Amino acid sequence: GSSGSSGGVAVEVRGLPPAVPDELLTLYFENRRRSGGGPVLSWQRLGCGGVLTFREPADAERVLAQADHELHGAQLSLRPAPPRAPARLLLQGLPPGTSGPSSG
Repeated sequence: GSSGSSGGVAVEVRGLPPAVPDELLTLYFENRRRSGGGPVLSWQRLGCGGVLTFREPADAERVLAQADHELHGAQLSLRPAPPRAPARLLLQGLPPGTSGPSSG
């Protein structure tokens, strides 16, 4: 069960050289010809990689689909990032939700 705001679509990027600017990193992913995704919401460059966010979920997958990724002479290892969203609450319990077939 979900309710409220929650993280969007993020993909964990691994094996990315610094010699390559984020600009390209996105340009590539954004390129439907090179990859086949769409617009990127945001990008978070980390040490040897960084977590990337794909505007669309399917699009994000459209890229992951490819186990191969090249950007400025280099092998980028894309993977499905883990879950994570902002929320600091603790509501003990859950809402209802039942169902059943019908008869005549």
